[PDB]
Order: sequence, then structure tokens, then C-alpha cells
Amino acid sequence: SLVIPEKFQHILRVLNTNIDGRRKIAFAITAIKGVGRRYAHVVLRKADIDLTKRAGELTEDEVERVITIMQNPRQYKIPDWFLNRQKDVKDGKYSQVLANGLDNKLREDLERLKKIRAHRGLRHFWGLRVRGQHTKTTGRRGRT
Amino acid sequence: KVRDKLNNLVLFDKATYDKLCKEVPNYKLITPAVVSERLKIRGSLARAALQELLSKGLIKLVSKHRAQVIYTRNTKG
Amino acid sequence: TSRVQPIKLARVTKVLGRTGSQGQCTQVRVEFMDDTSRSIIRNVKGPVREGDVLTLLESEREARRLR
Amino acid sequence: TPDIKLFGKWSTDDVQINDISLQDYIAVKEKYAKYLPHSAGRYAAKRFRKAQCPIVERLTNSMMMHGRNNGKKLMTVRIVKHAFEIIHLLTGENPLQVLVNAIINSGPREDSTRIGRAGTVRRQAVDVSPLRRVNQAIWLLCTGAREAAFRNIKTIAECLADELINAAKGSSNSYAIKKKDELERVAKSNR
Amino acid sequence: LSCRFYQHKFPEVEDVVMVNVRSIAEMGAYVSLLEYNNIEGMILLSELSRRRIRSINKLIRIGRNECVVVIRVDKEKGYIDLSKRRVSPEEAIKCEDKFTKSKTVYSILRHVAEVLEYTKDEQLESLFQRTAWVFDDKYKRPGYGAYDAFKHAVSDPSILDSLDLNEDEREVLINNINRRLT
RNA sequence: ACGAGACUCUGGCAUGCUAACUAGUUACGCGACCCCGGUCGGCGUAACUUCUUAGAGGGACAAGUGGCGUUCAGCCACCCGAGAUUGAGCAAUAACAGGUCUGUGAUGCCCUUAGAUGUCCGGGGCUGCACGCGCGCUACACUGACUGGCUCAGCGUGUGCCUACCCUACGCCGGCAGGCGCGGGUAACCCGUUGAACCCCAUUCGUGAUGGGGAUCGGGGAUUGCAAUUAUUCCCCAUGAACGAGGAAUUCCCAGUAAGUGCGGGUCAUAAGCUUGCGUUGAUUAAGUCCCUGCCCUUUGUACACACCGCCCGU
Repeated sequence: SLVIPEKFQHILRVLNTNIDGRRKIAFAITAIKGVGRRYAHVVLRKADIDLTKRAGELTEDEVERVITIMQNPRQYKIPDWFLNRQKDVKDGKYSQVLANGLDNKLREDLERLKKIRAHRGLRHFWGLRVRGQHTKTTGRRGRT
Repeated sequence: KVRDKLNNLVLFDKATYDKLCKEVPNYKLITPAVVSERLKIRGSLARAALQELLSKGLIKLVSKHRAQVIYTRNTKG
Repeated sequence: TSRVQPIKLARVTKVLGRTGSQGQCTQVRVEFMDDTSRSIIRNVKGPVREGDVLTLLESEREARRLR
Repeated sequence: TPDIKLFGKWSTDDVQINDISLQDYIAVKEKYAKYLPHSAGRYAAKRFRKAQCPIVERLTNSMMMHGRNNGKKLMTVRIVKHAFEIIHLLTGENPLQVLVNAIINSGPREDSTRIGRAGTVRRQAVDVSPLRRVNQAIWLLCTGAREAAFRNIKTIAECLADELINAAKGSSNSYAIKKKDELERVAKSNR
Repeated sequence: LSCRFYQHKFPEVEDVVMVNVRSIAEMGAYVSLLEYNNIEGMILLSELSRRRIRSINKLIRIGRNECVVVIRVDKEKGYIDLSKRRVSPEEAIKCEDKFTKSKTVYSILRHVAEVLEYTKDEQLESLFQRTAWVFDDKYKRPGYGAYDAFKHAVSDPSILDSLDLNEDEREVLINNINRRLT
């Protein structure tokens, strides 16, 4: 119960990143890049794990259950508007992407914008503010 | 000017549990903050342990609030 | 120092003008209860009136002016 | 049937103000005894009308500072109530007697004012008013509890409780006693 | 872990000391005595210099070591008063010489205790009492009873073996003293 | 004679006067529920102005008392009393090379006037970025963040002239931003008893740049409009930077005041980090001074008078 159980794992290696077991399970997997605070609640709600438990004392069955839920969102009654990548420009399907995939997709998106030589790609290549805000006063630490 | 970086444990081990069971009911003023300061434990663990001893009948409740709870020891006689 | 001066409790009798650079303090004519004959003038800081008792740590000093 | 006015659950009688110079600046006995430290106000209109305010109401009024707490009187009332409960549960004494003793022992009796031109450093020691002693005591205890309860797991309702406990004995482990003794030493250094 | 330098918990009056300033204040400042286990002192604005000042940060310089003389010590409430205005340059040389030799002795013995792996304030107090405070009280020299002790015991083992502290820890401390003070 | 004062508006009160189905109160009857009474902003009609609304009047004048003062102009405190200093509006002579020719079919002179400095359309710029400064918004957390429940206002505005563009109850669809049928209000009638926020109660969090903070950046979906890329605005999911109470210096204020907190109006097809008002919670300090920065009167000195930001001597 309140006494620490046997083989309480201190760290986790979910998707090749260190995840501590001291944080809450609704918030320890937030440190996985691509999954935030709101996305972590739905994954742990479709799967039958209570959110009052800690991260390092859950077992491998429910760990791999929520891991396959995170790599396969849509086949577990998760709606299509809950996804960080909807209607992708290459394959055209709704797919939630994770950390290294997120960096790869952002890198190839910026490469595509620079290749097509749009204004957004040119501003991203120059390293300035691209969303269209005033740069006369704010943004002083860009260079020395 | 000592830093002394804090590491507050989340789950009770063997020794902190029975030192709590031998020292916390012998305290004049019992508060989750002060027992977390004395035993170097996390705040939610302190609240859970004091709720457990409140259910066990070794802790007398005085006042209950959303900001803090105040607990006191029982009489020896 | 080698002197443990006993503290004196003294009662004001009148309020004189307000001295100081910015008028922060005022002068009072204060008298003691253990000897109700000795009366000295003291510079007191704060809101005072006629009737309040002041705790004097020493009783042998006379009130200096603003400078 | 108001025999005595219970301050929540505490009696207002059998309390002693030891300092004779503060007999009419501590309004706790038999006239200014209310059930709650919340009143309508109208004490800061005249020149000496704030001396008739009760000391626990003045403590709740001076408790709320630092921008994000201005106007929140009810929260200061419940923190003061929990602090009084903790003081009674710890020392086994009446919380009004601890608060009154914390006022007397934390009040400075001699202060040095700055004299000279704008830029030079020169002090001159003067004695203080009985009202200003009470005001400095309340301000020092409140800012000591506020500084003690900052970036810490310890709540302010027991930080204020330990503030009044240490000030009532003069143990010099509190902020208010230390600042009082600092002011006394600076005043005594150049009399 | 840190331990105090000398057996006196508070310094005597009119004693020189190397002080690091912690923070500037309004009426005074807050400082820390290095050779008395980092207790909070106070330096005054009127105790800075006899002449006029045009910059308070020109001579205070929070984050820098300063030599001050003790003025008033109250052991009952832990109140320390310091004065930089009365400090003469004649004793200043002896001041940082004593401070450097005391801090090198403290560093060597702290390294020896860290090798011995004892983390307790009472344990450091007991071992440092067995090592340095005993011969300091024997020779009757505050600060001067340690550097000369290690200088005379680097080449003589019989002088170092007179202390009945331990055997293995004593040999480790003797080797650490002979390795450094050569 | 002007200025001040006097005057005008508003706030604070009168169980007395005048009247309220576009505002209510109290009795009576019907109706619903609970265990003989209680609740109903459910329904309706016998008096009334206690709430609300707004008109005439009343009330405060240093009036009474005690001290200080030539016992004159006045000052201090107290009793009875809703008030014994509410807040604003208006505001004299003399001038400033103060700002406005970009408010004007107010205007002298000068320039241009058909390849126009008039006018109109299309595109762009007014946002552009090694840097500096000013007014501001959000934070640095546990007097706190998140998640539910409970509960309380006042100023306003609202279907437009050539002028097209109003505020919205109710029912359905969709997580949300939103979309479609139906009705009301030219307004104490409808939105609306304006179920506002801050607060209060109860979980989760535990001193960790952390569930603080939300900058930067990617994808998708709606609305306005002829047109949004240099992202109009909003919504959803990711990304999670600096920032640990701020150096020299400096601004504003003393009573329902500062501060915290939200709501209206102005710009508005789309629209507030600005301004102007409104209400809620609600303090610490002070009834003084001329030290700093300045102001009013008198005396004195002056080689200054576009007036000390003056004048003026020598190598």
C-alpha cells in the first residue's frame, strides 16, 4: 500500500528517453515530446488505469497497452481533431506523431518551404520572426 | 550559505514508516507541512499517512480546511 | 560601558513645537512617576498626545535641537 | 445572552498587558471585544482614532500586503484564526495573551533618525511614541511571517504562529526581535 | 561538510578577521565570518570610513573579502558588531597570513575527513579536536599552533604520534600533511 | 469692478407630502411538494408606497456648551445629530514667435494646373531591424495553479439619412470556435431578476525552471469581407524560451483613497494590451515640515532687461 512495492523502477526508457517514476503517470509521460498534458489524459482514460497512481510502480502490460495506444490513436475511439498532425501534406491521413518523428517532420517541412522559396521559408532560413509581428523593438537577443 | 539540495521521497520505505508510527502520534502539533519537513518526505505522502492514521484512530482531528488541516495527539491517560 | 542603567517610565505634561529637518519629531515636557518633581524636555518621534507614558532608557540627557 | 464576548472560542478577559505605557493602545479588555476581527471601519478618519481599534483587527489589516493580497480580508481572517488555533494547541495558552506579549517584547523603544543634508550619513537617537511602538511591532511581526512563508512548504498560518511564539519569549530566533534589537543597537551606538 | 576554525564559538573584542560580505542593507549590511563557521555579522554605514563617501558600492563590494575588527560580541543572542574604520594596515599582513594558514590546515583536515568518509558536525568537531585543538591549547597559540605543528611534524613522526587520536586515520592525516606541506 | 467666495451638477436622509399594470410591497384565493406548518422570480385580483422611480419642499448655520484669542475677526474639543472639510463644473489682467493651414465651402501670400502637387483605379508601403528610449500587459508562485460546487452589482448600449452595418431569449446539430428555423425590443415593456469577476467550500499538486510562466514555432477547422500571403479574428492539438523580487535612478497617492478584480462607451464589416466611465473586495502610514524641487508677499543688493540658459576679464 503506502509502503514502496518490490522492483519499483526508478527510470523508464519509453521511446529511448529517460522517464522518471516519481512523477504522476498523468504527467510523467508529458515529458515525452509530442504528448502533452491534455493528450495524456485521453490515453489513460481509454485504457483502464486510474490516474491517482505513480509512474514507476505500474506493470509492463498496461505500459505496453498505453504505448500501443499512443502509436495508434485513431483505432481506440480517439476523435480526429485531437491530433497534432491532421491532413498531412504528403500522405494525407490523420496520424499523431511522436518525438523524433516530430523533429523529422518539422525539419522536412522547413526544407520543403525553403525548396519552394515561399516567404515563410525565406524568413525561417534567415532566422527572423515569421508569424508577422513587429521586430523594431522586441527580439533583441537574436544576435550580438 | 549551504545549498543542501532537497530530494523528497514519494513512497515510504521500511524505516521511515515505523519512525513515523513511533514519533508522529507523540507530537504536540501535527501538520502535513511540518511532518514533511521533519521526515524529508513529499507533501502528498504526508497527507496520505496522516489520513491513514486518522482512519486508524491514533490522530485526533481539530480543524479541516482546503488550505491546511490541523492535528493533535491523544491523551496519555 | 559597565553600566546597567535602570529604565525610566515618564509621563508627558505638554507638547512643544515640532523640530527636525522635515518635522518628523516633536518636543515634549515630560515628567517622572518615581519622582514627580523632576521634569526634562525630550525629542520624541511618532504620534504623541498629552497623557501617554514614554519609556526612557536614560534619564540624564537633555533635548538637542534639529541640528 | 452575552455574558462575555467569546472571540470565536477564546475568552477576552483574564489577559494582562504588562507594559504600563501601552494600557490604552491595546484594545482587548471589556470594551473592544468582538466575535470577529472584521468591522465596518471608519478608524483612519481622525488623528488618533486608530488607537481604539482592536489589536487582532489591526493585525488582519496589516497582514495583507504585496500587491496580490490587497483587499482580501476574509483570507487574512481565516489565517489569523488558524494561527490562533495552532498557538493554543501548541503552547496550551490563550492566543490573545501570546499576541499581546508578542506586541510588547517586539516593540522598539529608541530610534535613530537621519539628520544632515541629502547624501550624508548621520543619525541622532530619539525615543518613540507608544502608538508607533505598536505599529512597528505589528508591521515587524507581519513582514517576518510573510518573509518566513515564501518559497517554502510551510504554510503562513503556522509561520505566523511560530512568529508570535518566538517573539513572546525574546529568543532572538524571530525576525521581529532581531530587527528590534538592531534598531536599538543603532540608536544606542550614537546617542 | 563545514566545521569551525577555532574552539572559541565567537571572537573576542578588538580581533581582526577576514570577512566576506553577503548582502548590503539599509541601516547596515549582512556579512559572514569565514573562520567562525559562517555566522551572520553586521557592518555599519558609519563604520566604513572617517572621510566623506560618494559611492557606497565603491568600498563595500558585496562578493569580495574584507578585513574588519570586532567591536561588540553578545554570546547570549548571537549579535556580532564589526568595524572597518578602526582597521590599521599594520596587522593586516598578519591577518591574511593567519587566515591562509588556518584555511590550508582546515582544507587538509577536511580532505582527510572526506577520505575517511565521516559526514557529521559532531564527528568533524571530535576529529578536529583530536587533531588540532589539543595541540593548539597545549602550545597556547590561536592559529599559530597548526602551521608550525605540521612544519615540525612533516620531518618528525614522533612529534605527530604524540596525539592519541587513532592509528589508520592518524597515518592518513600524517601522509596528507606530508604530501601538501613539503 | 474683476478673480476668490457667491453660483450649477452629483453623493449622503425624510416610515412626512405628491403619484405609479413600462416599478413593487403586504393581505386573500387557486395550484405544486414535504412532515399540523414551511417553500414557490408558479397563477390571479383588495389596500399601500416599506423597496424602486422623480418633482416641490426641509435639513447644517460654526447653531449649543467649555477653553485660547485686544475677549474683534477666528481656532480647538464635545453633546444631539444621516452629514460639523463629498467629488467635480465654471474660472481675472498681461503675454508665449507654444500646437493646429492635415477639422472646415475660415483664410492672406507663394507654387502647380492636363505628360497635374487636382481626381480615379490596380499593386505596394505606413509593420520593414546590428541598436536606444517612453507609456503599458503578463509573470517570477503554495496569501498559489488546476478541477467541481455555491453565490453577489452598477453605469451604459441596442434595428441607423443618401447608409448596406443592431442587442439577443428559446429549439436542433457539432468537443469548441460556429451553422439553420423561430420569436421580442424603437425600449423601467425584450435581451435582463444584466445568475460578472475577485472571493467562499472541497480534491489534485509539494519547493523541482515544477501541474509556475506561455514567448517562439507546426498542422487542421470556422466567421467577417470583393480580397487576409507580410499569418485579420477565433477555436483544437503539439512545441515549453527568458524569467528565482530586479543596479544607478525615478512616478503616483492619504478614505471607501491606493491596490486587486471584472463590466460598459469610444473607435468597430471584422476589434482592445489604449482611453473614458461603472460597480465589487478593501488596507498600512500622516493631521507635519521647508531639508530637496517649486510657489505667494515684504525688505535688501545688482555692472542683468530677447531679462542668470544673463553679463563679463585675461594668456
